[PDB]
Amino acid sequence: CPLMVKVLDAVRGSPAINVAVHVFRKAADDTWEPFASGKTSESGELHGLTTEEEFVEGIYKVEIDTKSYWKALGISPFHEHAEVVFTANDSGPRRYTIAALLSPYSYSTTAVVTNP
Amino acid sequence: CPLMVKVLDAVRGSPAINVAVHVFRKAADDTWEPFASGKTSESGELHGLTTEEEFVEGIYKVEIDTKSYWKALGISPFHEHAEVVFTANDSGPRRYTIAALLSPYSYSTTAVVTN
Amino acid sequence: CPLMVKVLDAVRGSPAINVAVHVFRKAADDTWEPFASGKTSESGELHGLTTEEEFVEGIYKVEIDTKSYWKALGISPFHEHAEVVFTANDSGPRRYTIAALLSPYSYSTTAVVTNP
Amino acid sequence: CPLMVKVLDAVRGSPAINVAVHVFRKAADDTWEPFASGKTSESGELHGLTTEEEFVEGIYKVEIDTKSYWKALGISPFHEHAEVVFTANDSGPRRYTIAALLSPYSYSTTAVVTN
Ligand SMILES: C=CC(=O)Nc1cccc(/C=C/c2cc(C)c(O)c(C)c2)c1
Ligand SMILES: C=CC(=O)Nc1cccc(/C=C/c2cc(C)c(O)c(C)c2)c1
Repeated sequence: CPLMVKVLDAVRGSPAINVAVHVFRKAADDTWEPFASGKTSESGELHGLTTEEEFVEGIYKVEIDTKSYWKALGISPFHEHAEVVFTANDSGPRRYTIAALLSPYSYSTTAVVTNP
Repeated sequence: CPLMVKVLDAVRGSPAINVAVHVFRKAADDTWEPFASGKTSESGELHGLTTEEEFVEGIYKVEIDTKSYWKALGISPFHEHAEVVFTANDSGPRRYTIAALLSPYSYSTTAVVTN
Repeated sequence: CPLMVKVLDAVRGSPAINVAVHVFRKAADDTWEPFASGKTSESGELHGLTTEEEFVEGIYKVEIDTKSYWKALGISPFHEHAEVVFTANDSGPRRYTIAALLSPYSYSTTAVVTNP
Repeated sequence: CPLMVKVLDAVRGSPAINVAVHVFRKAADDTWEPFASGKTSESGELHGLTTEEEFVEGIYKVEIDTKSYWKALGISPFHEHAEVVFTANDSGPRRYTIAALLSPYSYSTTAVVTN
């Protein structure tokens, strides 16, 4: 998959399961168009969002719905979501892993970008 | 003030100086309206964004222009910016510090909310 | 594997490859005994450190040699290493992933603990 | 002072208060000798650890007793402590802040080194 999302829970020491993720792409008119969405698995991973054909150059936003996640575990968290915004594929196709590590009042995010 | 932003650089081990920061408040129509902005100081801090009177409950977005920061240092970064979106709630503590720790391909953010 | 180590590079947006890792276990006399060691692969991962038989209860230290890593890439880093110290297997066998995300003056570490 | 420690809590969004911190200096025989210690303040900070005269170049270890912190809050943590080991170098800036951001199964640490 050219775009994968991995989410971990820093309170539990576990994958963050059933986390909703929405991906948008910036359009020519500067609006954020819905691009793909899904939920993390029991491993904290979300694959199958897009294809190399569909995943063209652009500015992408990966919105991780952390508030909804924490509001199931009895924690009232600080953030509404964690948003990751980046230019993709502008030197040709790459594979992207967007990883996030969640706490109620904090998160960490990183990217792993590989050239197939 | 009731809102402060602190930005640190994980590559150089220092404050992130002269970083542009824009704060937006979510309007009734679900658009982001400009609220406050500035550039971080030599200590990586931006104070004076708002007052207690203006900083009412609501959803706020703090956008940190990380891409320009890295580019000015001659380093190629991943993100367009770092986004921190949160609800201000009067039931909680009264002073909010949004802190961010920057790397070219990663960032960490936390909130320190005190009375 | 009951003990895995994953290391990422926050400057490059890549796995951190060829990172030396030394694992110690606290002995009855309170000294740190060498337990296992290895290097991260091209995926940033180190598997094969131990077996479920060998990986008994104890206090373990996972030392990630971050300074040696950064001193190959032309960065003089801040830390000597990143050390992760934890009690393992004290409610029976678990599988542990120790993950670290490295920058020259900072690191993040987390654990993912699963019950097979 | 030349050495400060700041500790934050990522679960509660606040300073980590009353956390024990021990600082060690590496001796010639490769053992860790006690150097300074204290407990973080209400602002999560520990100042007054050393002076410029005593804080010579060398390898130092800052051990943060995270396990006791979490246990006092009734939360089960992963780590025994958080360790930060570094070399003090006179060629670099003169003031070192060791910051740590704590969660039960994770921590982040950074160094802010300034003049
Ligand atoms: C409210 C004051 C305040 O936070 N002061 C201060 C001084 C030094 C560091 C910091 C914040 C540090 C920080 C440190 C780490 C390791 C992080 O991952 C993040 C997101 C932030 C704050
Ligand atoms: C149980 C195996 C497992 O979690 N493997 C795995 C695979 C890929 C990434 C990771 C961890 C990523 C990560 C991501 C961030 C933002 C971090 O601050 C830290 C410390 C780690 C772990």
